[PDB]
Amino acid sequence: QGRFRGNLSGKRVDFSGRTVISPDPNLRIDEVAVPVHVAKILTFPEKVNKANINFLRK
Amino acid sequence: RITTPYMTKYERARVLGTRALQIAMCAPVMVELEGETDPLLIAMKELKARKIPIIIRRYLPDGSYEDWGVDELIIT
Amino acid sequence: MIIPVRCFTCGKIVGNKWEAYLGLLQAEYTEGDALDALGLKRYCCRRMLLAHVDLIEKLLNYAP
Amino acid sequence: QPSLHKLSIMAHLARVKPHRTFRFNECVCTPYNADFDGDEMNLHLPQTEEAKAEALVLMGTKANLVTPRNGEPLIAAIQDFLTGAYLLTLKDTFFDRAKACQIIASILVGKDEKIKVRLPPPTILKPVTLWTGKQIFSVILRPSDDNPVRANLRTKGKQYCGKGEDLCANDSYVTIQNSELMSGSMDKGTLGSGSKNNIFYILLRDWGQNEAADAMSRLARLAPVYLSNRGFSIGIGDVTPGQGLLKAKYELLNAGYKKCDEYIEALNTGKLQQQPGCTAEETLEALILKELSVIRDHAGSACLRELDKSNSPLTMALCGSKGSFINISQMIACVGQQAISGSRVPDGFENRSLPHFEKHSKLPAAKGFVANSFYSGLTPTEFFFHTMAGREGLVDTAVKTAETGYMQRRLVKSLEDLCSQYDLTVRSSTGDIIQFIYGGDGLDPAAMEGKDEPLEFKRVLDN
Amino acid sequence: IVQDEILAHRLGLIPIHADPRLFEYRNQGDEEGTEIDTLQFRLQVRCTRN
Amino acid sequence: VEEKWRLLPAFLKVKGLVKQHIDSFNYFINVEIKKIMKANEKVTSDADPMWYLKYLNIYVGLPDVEESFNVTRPVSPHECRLRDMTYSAPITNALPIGRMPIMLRSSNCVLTGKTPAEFAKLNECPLDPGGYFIVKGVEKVILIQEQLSKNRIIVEADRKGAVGASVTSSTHEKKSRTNMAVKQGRFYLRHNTLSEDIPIVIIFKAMGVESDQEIVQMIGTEEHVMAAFGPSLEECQKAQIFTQMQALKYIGNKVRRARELLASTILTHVPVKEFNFRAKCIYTAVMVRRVILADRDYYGNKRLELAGQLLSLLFEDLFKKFNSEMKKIADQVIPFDVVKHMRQDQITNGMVNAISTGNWSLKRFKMDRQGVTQVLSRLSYISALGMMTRISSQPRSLQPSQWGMLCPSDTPEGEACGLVKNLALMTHITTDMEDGPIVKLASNLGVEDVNLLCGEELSYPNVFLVFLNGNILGVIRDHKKLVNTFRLMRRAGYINEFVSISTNLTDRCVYISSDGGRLCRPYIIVKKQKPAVTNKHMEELAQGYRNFEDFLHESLVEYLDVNEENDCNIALYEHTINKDTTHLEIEPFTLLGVCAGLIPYPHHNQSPRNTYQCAMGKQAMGTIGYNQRNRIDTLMYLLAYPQKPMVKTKTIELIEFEKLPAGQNATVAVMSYSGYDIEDALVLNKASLDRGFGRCLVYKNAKCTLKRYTNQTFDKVMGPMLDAATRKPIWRHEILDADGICSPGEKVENKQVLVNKSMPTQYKDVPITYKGATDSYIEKVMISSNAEDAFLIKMLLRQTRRPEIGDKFSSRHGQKGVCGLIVPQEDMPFCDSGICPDIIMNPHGFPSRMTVGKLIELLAGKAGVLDGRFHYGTAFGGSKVKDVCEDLVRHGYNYLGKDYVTSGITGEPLEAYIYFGPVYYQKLKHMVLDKMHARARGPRAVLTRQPTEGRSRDGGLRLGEMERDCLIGYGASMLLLERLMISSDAFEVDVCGQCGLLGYSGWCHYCKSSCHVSSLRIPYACKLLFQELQSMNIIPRLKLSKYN
Amino acid sequence: MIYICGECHTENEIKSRDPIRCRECGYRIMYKKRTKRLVVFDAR
Amino acid sequence: IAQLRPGQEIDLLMHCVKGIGKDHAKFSPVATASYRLLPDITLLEPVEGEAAEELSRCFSPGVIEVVARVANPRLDTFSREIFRNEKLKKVVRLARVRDHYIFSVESTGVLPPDVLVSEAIKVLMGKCRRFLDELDAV
Amino acid sequence: VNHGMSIDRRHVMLLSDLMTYKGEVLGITRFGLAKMKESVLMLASFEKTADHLFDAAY
RNA sequence: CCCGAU
Ligand SMILES: [Mg+2]
Ligand SMILES: [Zn+2]
Ligand SMILES: [Zn+2]
Ligand SMILES: [Zn+2]
Repeated sequence: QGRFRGNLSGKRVDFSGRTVISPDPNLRIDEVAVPVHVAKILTFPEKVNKANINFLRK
Repeated sequence: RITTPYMTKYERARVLGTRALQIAMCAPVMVELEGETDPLLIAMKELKARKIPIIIRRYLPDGSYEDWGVDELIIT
Repeated sequence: MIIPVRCFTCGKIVGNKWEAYLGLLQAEYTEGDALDALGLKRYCCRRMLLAHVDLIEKLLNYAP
Repeated sequence: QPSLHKLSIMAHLARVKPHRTFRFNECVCTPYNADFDGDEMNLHLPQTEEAKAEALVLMGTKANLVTPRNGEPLIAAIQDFLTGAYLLTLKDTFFDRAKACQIIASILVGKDEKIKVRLPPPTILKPVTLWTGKQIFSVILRPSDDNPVRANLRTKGKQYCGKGEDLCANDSYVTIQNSELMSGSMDKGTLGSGSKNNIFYILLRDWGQNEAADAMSRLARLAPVYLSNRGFSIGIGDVTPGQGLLKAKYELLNAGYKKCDEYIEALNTGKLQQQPGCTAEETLEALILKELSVIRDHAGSACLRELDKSNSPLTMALCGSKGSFINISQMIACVGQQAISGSRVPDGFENRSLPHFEKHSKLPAAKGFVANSFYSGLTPTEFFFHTMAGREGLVDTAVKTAETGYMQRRLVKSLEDLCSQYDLTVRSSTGDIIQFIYGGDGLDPAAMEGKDEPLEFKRVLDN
Repeated sequence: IVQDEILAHRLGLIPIHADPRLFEYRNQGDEEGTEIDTLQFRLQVRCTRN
Repeated sequence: VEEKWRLLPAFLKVKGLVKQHIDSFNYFINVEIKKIMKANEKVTSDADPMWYLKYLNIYVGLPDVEESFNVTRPVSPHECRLRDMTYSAPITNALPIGRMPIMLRSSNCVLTGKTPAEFAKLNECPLDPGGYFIVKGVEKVILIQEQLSKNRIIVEADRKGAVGASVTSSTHEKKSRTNMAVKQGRFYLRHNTLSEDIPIVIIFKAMGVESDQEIVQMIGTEEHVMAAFGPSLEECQKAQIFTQMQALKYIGNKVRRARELLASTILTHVPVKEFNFRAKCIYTAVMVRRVILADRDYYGNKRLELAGQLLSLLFEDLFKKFNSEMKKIADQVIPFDVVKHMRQDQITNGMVNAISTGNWSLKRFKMDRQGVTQVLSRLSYISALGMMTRISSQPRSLQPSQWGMLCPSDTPEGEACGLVKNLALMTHITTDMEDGPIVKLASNLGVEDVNLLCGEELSYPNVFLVFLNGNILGVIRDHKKLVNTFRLMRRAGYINEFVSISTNLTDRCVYISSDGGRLCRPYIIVKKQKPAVTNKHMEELAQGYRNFEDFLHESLVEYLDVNEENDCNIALYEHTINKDTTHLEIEPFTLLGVCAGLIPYPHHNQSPRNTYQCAMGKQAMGTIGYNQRNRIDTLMYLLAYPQKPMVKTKTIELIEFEKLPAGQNATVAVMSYSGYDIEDALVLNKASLDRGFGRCLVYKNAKCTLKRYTNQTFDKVMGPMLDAATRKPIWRHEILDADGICSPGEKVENKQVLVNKSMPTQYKDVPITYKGATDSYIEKVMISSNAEDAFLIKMLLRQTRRPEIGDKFSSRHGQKGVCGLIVPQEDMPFCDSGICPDIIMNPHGFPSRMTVGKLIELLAGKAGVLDGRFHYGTAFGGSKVKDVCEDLVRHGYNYLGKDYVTSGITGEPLEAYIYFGPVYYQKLKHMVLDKMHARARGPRAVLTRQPTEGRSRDGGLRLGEMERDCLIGYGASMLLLERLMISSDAFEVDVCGQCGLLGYSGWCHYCKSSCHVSSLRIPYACKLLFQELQSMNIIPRLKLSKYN
Repeated sequence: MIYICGECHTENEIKSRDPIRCRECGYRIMYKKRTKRLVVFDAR
Repeated sequence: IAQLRPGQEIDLLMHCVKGIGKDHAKFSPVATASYRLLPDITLLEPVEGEAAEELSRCFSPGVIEVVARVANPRLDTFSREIFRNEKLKKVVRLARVRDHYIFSVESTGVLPPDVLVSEAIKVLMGKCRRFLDELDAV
Repeated sequence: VNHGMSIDRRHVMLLSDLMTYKGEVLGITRFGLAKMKESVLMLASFEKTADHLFDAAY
């Protein structure tokens, strides 16, 4: 519980979720199906770099 | 000249690590890209075309170093 | 609670066969051939009457 | 969340689906040690672009197909896919161009929809023309015409014929030439996790890792489409002993009990010879166990001889999808002596295991032997001793993880700051050398082939 | 004492003798109905003692 | 020989399940409050010795409640559950003392005796166990603790044969542990008051037996190993010239931190002495006798302390605190009810606070038992009844002495894999009794002590020494006559039925136990090979012309505890009776509990698969009581259309589980389908879920109370703030209803306000809003006063959830499974008669788990519905397969149940037959709406500025230090900086170059010169480490360097 | 403001800062009357 | 629909819509609409002399005639009881005709079942004319 | 290999060679870490966080 | 702290 073993090494983390898992064989081995409601919450800061300008505008 | 001439998986990760973050800050792109908007997908197109403006500084642990261009390495 | 008005598997209308079933069990009719009198051929629509418990006459007591 | 090895965190590409569950392919569930019985697992999302590449390259599933203890592949088929592809590559199946183009065209979605899928020419032509099952499994390894994969593999299998290389009628000997399954049926040992000669390991080493992940994501799409239209199903007909078991088990339970009645009587009434381990009443029990394990394995062999083919727990045991031949003997014929920590069950009462037996009884079925199988149902004393031996499984997993969690912690809190430097030496954080080359040869255990050798030259030359 | 949705679900499973292909589908959300798409029913039961 | 099962529904009407909680409390009310007054009369003071307060009796009345001066109205227990009160009755010239809570269905509760018609007007369910107090609104059970026995000579193996008797003072003031150790071949008498391990012959000469000839005669007259007592100690006693009795009290008189004639009474207590120590010496000598002749987990040693035995540990202490403070008042105001009425606070808020916070914090008995009470789990019916028969420990492996007393398969897994047990069906914990007629028959039957020569009680075979409750009561030459005569006497009924005489022949001690707390159980007596039931008796019990207690006095059924079961030859069935049978077994399915026993065919599964269900049976989601709509509990799960199971057991009828079931029974078809059923997952169809297969009803509960303060201002519930129109806020006060409390029958979105609780500081409103994720409809809103009348208001939020992907179903055999896929009905393998399945189950759950009992439920169910019959699959019996299989043939089905299907998708028939039938699938309370969670960026904790813990507090899940090593072993360096500094604690701090220390903002206060101060980048938790290290005298003096 | 008794089920118009007792009872569990608005439900 | 006790109300309007059965199963026009291939049972060997009435009770009741003649095969539920006999299982192969099935439509009562089937064919034809007009656009 | 559980020798060739490279066999306990590592916070994040931080301030 | 999930 102290700061070493639980606040400096094992620290809680933003942009992170947790659900129950269920199978899906129709994905490739490299892909996880993420729910919509979670994917609308967890966000990735994608900076604007002349190739995702029209994509981020859209 | 004495280390391994194979690009390790830790060097491919960081070269793709920082060439993604460079190209996500409007770096000049070297591969005349074809609609890829993920900056990471551009960087693997940079690696396979072997055009990355990055030189790996390999540290032998005594303190001496040995440079290696990413053009001058054998990727997998 | 109350009788589900469909079978869960096929969906035969079975909600209208409860008091017609209880009217049969009030007579001599055995638990088996009571459901053959109501036209319940397959067993999946037969368990909707057989395995059903009727809490709704019991909850009503505690609901003034 | 109980992260036990390197493979519990793995990166994944993310496709936004329509539900609130984390759904992944079931081949990657043994690295997570994750069944779908209500298990939850966390999903972190790295923010910087440098930490996005460090997930994709280092921790991607296409990179960590192979555990770093052995070099074995951990991501491979589990359960139904194994018993799907065994039932498909079994020698008896034959598909016509009706079903053949239906099973094959299941493998055409999601990076696979743009290939001219080449059905191989059929292996029967004249009287009726129809494909064989193994010829459709070859479409998994090489669907297109311009695919560069030529997989090669020759190995033994489960229920191996013993004599004969590949020509015996048992047909448990795999030979793949140029990604065409030529003979044999796909066991667990040729498709599952833990064997260094399954195809997904062979496709990994010889042909890159994209072709191994594609051929594994092809089989996960193909093998349920065959199995859901073939209908593999278990029933109680698959557990009932035939006529031959009952007259075999009845004599084995009698002739196994006449001797144990005499071996007990040869001890106390008179003089019994002694094994060199200990005195009497200790080697008596070790000679009891020999005659009771004679019973459960001859009746376990009496069961397996009469058990007809296409039996569902037998088919799930031939390919190693779920449950060995021990479980079939326990379900059908007879479950053997229930042992508590390596012995017969100890007397919790005075000189007696349960107050139903007599005092100082060393009899079978009084110190833990169960005679009835799970089909005929255990009896109350027999059900108790099976519970007593069953709880030692449950109790020990509570206490082992209370210790190996600590032993994981002490190990990694000393061993974390070592890395093989660029001049091949392995040093501590303080610069001090632990090893001069890592492990003598400087070789990955992960990439290491079986026998702790990087090549296994017989396989490469034939490839 | 029957809950609201479970009542509203049990009103759903009751079949209705008005044949389709006299009516059309419901185009928009359109919760008001247009008497060419819908078919309204009323249920007013209030029990007392006799 | 045919019908003897009938004794079990007659035993359960008397003293079987949750009646051992009740009788134990009914003993505590009707006896134990009148045995504490006899211990605590005569309140006397020294400042005036001419008055006296003397209690005559305590009566504990009926439960009442006052809301004003003298209304004194009674209460139903389902009013205390709503108004958050505590269901309690007054304690009582004839004046009140305090109030003590009453467990339901007790002798002074309201609910006893009354018909189901009268249970309605009291708003209580008749199928409700009782045995739980209602304290402060919640309902608490006192869990049954198991302790080891009292005054027991236990011979352990610390180093070599140490024996310690943990004597418990009958005068309950203390509990001492006078163990006996062996050091380098010499015996000692280590205590916690002794400063030295003193040799035992020092004690023996201190105990009055001064000579050394007597001591060996005590220990061993037959010498063979008891001669090796000789050169151990009596030489070691004699090696220092210390033969004297008074001088050997003197060595005790030094180390005990003439004065030790008294302090040898606090050593081996319960052996009584009136300064005639002869009885004490033999008990010490027998303790030495064991060692020279030389099971901690064996259930003759485990006595159980019930809810009424455990409250008497409290109330005796709370009466004493009430008693001694009368002395503190009478010694204050003399240099008397009117200075006592404010000590009605003492018992009432003492007793209640011990049950709600589960803490007996009793310094008077030095015990600090934590977590004695637990809130009842009202998840299903049997999750309530599975709490009433529950035993908490103080080993993990199953012992065979738990045969017939405890359930072998009902246990948790995890921390408590064998430490939280469950009582079986046909058990009975005993209560205490008097020891009068036990001693009076012992001294007639033949015993003699304190006159016998030391030598007698020794290796001679005819010296079985009688022990009662741990105190020696003489020796008998013939053990058999004593064990047999007491046993005939007990059967005749002269001695109490519960007392047990057991004999250990290894050490010749017979053991008469009248302890109270012993686990007991009934058996059918077998005199010669013919049993005693005689069938005709099983027929009397049929009409009722006889009761289970008539079997006892007719000497036909005997109660046996675990200790007596060492001496018996229990036959399981009729057909296993032998030449020496002794007792027989009533009904052998009673060795299973009430959470197992629910399982059909538990004797066909692998045993670690029944144990998985005993956890999941409590987690089932079904109906709770007939008053389930009037209960406002914090989380109540209800099924829409429950169904009684098609394959019932026999324990289901005694519990009346089918009267209020849990789970439907769906026509499964075990086959592999579509590959979305791999790891225990199972495919449902989107027609049964549209037809109402297992619609949920999750009922939350939000509440508020409006207290009047000491400021004499109070809380307001002012209505909605209409803005620009009568219309309420944008959605915020939309459901308020203008009386404050929201309206019942209306939906609540996220962040919508339920009440406007406004608080005085002047009014700051504290609006009680409904968070949720999905919407919820108000069903009831209750308005009441609590005990301190402060207008409590309780909501009740409906929510129905059809079970979608993620929702865990189990299968009544521990084969649980998340519902992986929901196909449409037309894509699903219909059989010939039209029946498409509901729940396609994977067949790989079977050959590794070996749950063959599931495969028969698809047979016993399928024959069951086709005949209009409920097939009994009990434990160790029930309907066999050879008669079920020939019932499918009459209805034109396959005699194994494997029905020919044709596939739904392709239209061609399936290559193999598919097993098919109805099995009882119970939905259980792990639905993914309660567990879906994601945290983008939300609240951080106030101290360490990391994301908070919990989903109720918007989460953030701990990337633990075990997952740190996984991220180390991948070699991902820049990930770990991103994952443990960037997106957890992204802090910015300023230190200075010289004297390097944390200086705030632009300059460092130490050395004010402001020039060297250069900002760092650090996690905040590391900055909080430096700043709390520097708080103590450790100073991390950072020495920076620029980035190279 | 109209509330319904515990078991008497008589509509008792109380006001604020009033004890929650009942006409023709003394019982203090007073539920509230159902709402008056059109509540739309979905038969799915 | 529901049960009541005195003093309790149910007041509600309803709205009915035209819905496909795959949207929600309450729109399903048919209880069961399954089909099954017509069985045909061929005695390879002539059976007579009390084995015929043995084979009578083995099958479904109406299916057989008693020598043994397979009188009317359409009424056979596939119990598959022959393989329990150990003697007649070599005698008769049981089979089902592939291009001769037996439909069994039982409507809930919205439309009469002879108009359910003629509507069921009518929307399959409409499902393919919906696609054939897509190719005419392209 | 007695418990099944195959493992590369190159892992055990590293664990042994760490365990015995400073003179004597240094078992991986709390005590063996003090004789293996010089840095404090790596010892302080392990067991005995109190003594290891005060002693390295002394 | 209990409980429960894995
Ligand atoms: Mg799991
Ligand atoms: Zn149906
Ligand atoms: Zn400074
Ligand atoms: Zn009233």
